[PDB]
Amino acid sequence: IQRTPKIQVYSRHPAENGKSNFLNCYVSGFHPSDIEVDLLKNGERIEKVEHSDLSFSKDWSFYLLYYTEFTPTEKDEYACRVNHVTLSQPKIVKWDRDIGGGGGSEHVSFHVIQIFSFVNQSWARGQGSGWLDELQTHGWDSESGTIIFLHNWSKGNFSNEELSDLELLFRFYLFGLTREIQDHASQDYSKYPFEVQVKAGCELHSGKSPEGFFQVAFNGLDLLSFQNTTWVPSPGCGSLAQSVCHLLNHQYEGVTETVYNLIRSTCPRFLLGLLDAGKMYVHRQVRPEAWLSSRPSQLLLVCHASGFYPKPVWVTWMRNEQEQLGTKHGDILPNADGTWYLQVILEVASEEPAGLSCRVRHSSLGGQDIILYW
Amino acid sequence: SVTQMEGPVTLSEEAFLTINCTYTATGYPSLFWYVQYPGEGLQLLLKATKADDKGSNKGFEATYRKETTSFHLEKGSVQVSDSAVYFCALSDQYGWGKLQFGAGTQVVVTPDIQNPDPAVYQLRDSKDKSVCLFTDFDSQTNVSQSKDSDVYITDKCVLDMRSMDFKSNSAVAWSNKSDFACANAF
Amino acid sequence: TGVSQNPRHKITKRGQNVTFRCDPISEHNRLYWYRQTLGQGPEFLTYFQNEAQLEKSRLLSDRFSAERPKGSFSTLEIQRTEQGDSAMYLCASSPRTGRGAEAFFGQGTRLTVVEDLNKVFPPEVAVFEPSEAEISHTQKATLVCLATGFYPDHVELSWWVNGKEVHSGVCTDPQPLKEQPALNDSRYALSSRLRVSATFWQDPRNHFRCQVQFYGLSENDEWTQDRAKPVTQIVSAEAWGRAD
Ligand SMILES: *[C@@H]1O[C@H](CO)[C@@H](O[C@@H]2O[C@H](CO)[C@@H](O)[C@H](O)[C@H]2NC(C)=O)[C@H](O)[C@H]1NC(C)=O
Ligand SMILES: *[C@@H]1O[C@H](CO)[C@@H](O)[C@H](O)[C@H]1NC(C)=O
Ligand SMILES: *[C@@H]1O[C@H](CO)[C@@H](O)[C@H](O)[C@H]1NC(C)=O
Ligand SMILES: CCCCCCCCCCCC
Ligand SMILES: CCCCCCCCCCCC
Ligand SMILES: [Ca+2]
Repeated sequence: IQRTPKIQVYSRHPAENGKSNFLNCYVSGFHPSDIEVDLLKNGERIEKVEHSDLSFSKDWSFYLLYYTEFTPTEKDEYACRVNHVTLSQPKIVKWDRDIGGGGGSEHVSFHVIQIFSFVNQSWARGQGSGWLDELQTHGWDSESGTIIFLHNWSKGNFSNEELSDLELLFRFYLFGLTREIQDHASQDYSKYPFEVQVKAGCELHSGKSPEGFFQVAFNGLDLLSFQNTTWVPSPGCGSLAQSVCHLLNHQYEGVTETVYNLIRSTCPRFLLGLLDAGKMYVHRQVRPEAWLSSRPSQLLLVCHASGFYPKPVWVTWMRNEQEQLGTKHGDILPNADGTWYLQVILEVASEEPAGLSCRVRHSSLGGQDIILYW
Repeated sequence: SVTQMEGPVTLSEEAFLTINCTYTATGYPSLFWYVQYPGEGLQLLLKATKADDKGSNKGFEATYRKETTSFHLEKGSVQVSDSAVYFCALSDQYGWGKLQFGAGTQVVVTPDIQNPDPAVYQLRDSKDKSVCLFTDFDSQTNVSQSKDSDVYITDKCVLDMRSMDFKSNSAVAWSNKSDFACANAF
Repeated sequence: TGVSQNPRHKITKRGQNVTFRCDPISEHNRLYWYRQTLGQGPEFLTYFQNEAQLEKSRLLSDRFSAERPKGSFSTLEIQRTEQGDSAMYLCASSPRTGRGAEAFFGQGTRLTVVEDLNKVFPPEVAVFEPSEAEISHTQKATLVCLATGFYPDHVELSWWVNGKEVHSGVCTDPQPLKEQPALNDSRYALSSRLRVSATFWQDPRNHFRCQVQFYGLSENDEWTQDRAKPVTQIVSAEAWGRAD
């Protein structure tokens, strides 16, 4: 299936003319992964923009955060431009400082993801990364075929010897899976292009001990997963899923055994050691900064909170202790440093409409809410 | 990553063979013994891909013992044709990696000579030049080294007249010199 | 049937480049080069998965380079050979049959890097006829073959009886000995025995030939010495049975 990109543009800090800041563009909900994203200043692409490593969500749809240092002024216009197969022409979302542009059992998860993009018989690409929940802990350098340790504690309690062995295994695996798929696909060219995603790792749920998983998607839909010792086809992907599970269950018992030990024995060890080593960083508290803005629609009042970590937060418009319903909660969006951003909108009538305020509540604030008066 | 017993190991036909091998690994390696017969290339003897698996071949066995990180080679009753070099090996990357070999252990299996008849003979060139042959001695005889740098003495060699079910040890000695006599050579 | 390597042997002068070739079992995606020096275990050099060189030894000299352009045959090149490069170069291949797959080894390329090609010599070969005393005491007859004066130690000795190679009743020294052990460039000697029944020796129709295949210089090697160029060659000696 294909999914059109969602595009959201925001600044890391409140805009102050002449003062340096970061411009962020979050591109999400898209499929396939092939995408072009630029940040524009007055219609011209900014060089030396950075971006997060390609990731994807629960529904397999891809997400990327683009960011650059910028200095807003009164006059300068910034935007995010995206092109993608779902779009007949590039889509430009402007940054507006006033309004921007655009589960159950509690658990932690360590997992590796892979994205395999098969463009044609002569061209395929494998990429991947490691994640503690939504935090990236590991990258993968394609050229050298090596693990990139992103944090000082990214080795968990694993030895360099163990990590080197895993690294070599992953290198052989990425190359081999890509080639094996290309060999099957070279017998019918009209299947091209297509994409394969893997998510594999282990989860610690409250009340349970670690559980491994290995999940696969094809063109953005569940294809199959590893259940106990059996590759099980997604009910959703019918005949192709059945074929692939038959291959995996009957011609690759060595692969099966390797996946089993990795997700059921090595991954739990890795997860527990990683949480432990990264304790201080993962359970840190970072206070949000907060500010108000408005635009005409009747005003929209907009309350912003940016720079908070961890993610749970509560932001609401209040008319003297009365919480205003009619408040639109935006998405919680990432900043490049791992903190988060949120705006909350209230549509109002009249002028300055007596005592409106915005209340920001967050674990980091030591029981002292930020209250901003309009 | 693989340490094995230093040889050579010399033993008699029908004696028990043990070649120690210990490994170091964090992951899930597959373990193996390779053998190289005289004049030949390397070939797999036996293997084990997980803890407590036993590989066996032609009377040889080795058990993957994770808790002593060992894969010791054993054969209850060695045969003369077992004379060879044995290499312990491991494949890391969960059994997908390159073979990593120990230093290897030579095994020399001596025959049980049914009826020893030790004798020294002189043989003439088919074209006065001569060599000496010490033959038919038992497998426990030492053939001592040459003292003279102008006199050469080979190691013992085991030959098998298979169709006659008969094995014999021998060593050859020769020299350039005019005083060379077989009487003294061995 | 198995993994094929060429050339089986290579003698070269220090400083020259050499290229070796491996043809793995077809369909094997995994190919490995290793080096083995007499009396030790193979040391890993490099690994291909299909055409891709996915792992090289950290110790691999920069003089060494391998390729496998079409995921099939592979070449190993050594630039500016050194004496320490002298070793057996092994190629092996493995299928994707699973964890702990068998690696299938070639017979190797034996490399000998010499200081000077004028130290290369072919063997002289003689056959020594059975002792009368052995014949009357045991009713057996041992022939001895002696190959002397050769360098390097690349030889294969075979016995031929009436035009056919025999293995039974044969014992060849496992290692050549050095004629002058004090020298690093010593020439070598090798002996072999062929034992037969007295009656087989004592038949004048029987023909016994000791053959020594020597691996020496090749066509392209330059030679300016007086003596015959010590090329790869066979040197033989023989005897005929005698009634008595
Ligand atoms: C890293 O941390 C984990 C968690 O403590 C260690 O794994 C546990 O080891 C203890 C002691 O052997 C066992 O009782 C637990 O059952 C293990 N938990 C598992 C396997 O999930 C682990 O040994 C540490 N080191 C490494 C190298 O992983
Ligand atoms: C295959 O796709 C690659 C990547 O887009 C491209 O560079 C190449 O020209 C394509 N070849 C075709 C269209 O056969
Ligand atoms: C899981 O698989 C093993 C191996 O077949 C089996 O013995 C065990 O009973 C299974 N557990 C499940 C799926 O109930
Ligand atoms: C490491 C190798 C994993 C093997 C995966 C095989 C998938 C190809 C099946 C295509 C079916 C039409
Ligand atoms: C043309 C069909 C492509 C589907 C390939 C599925 C890959 C499964 C991964 C197996 C895990 C080792
Ligand atoms: Ca005995």
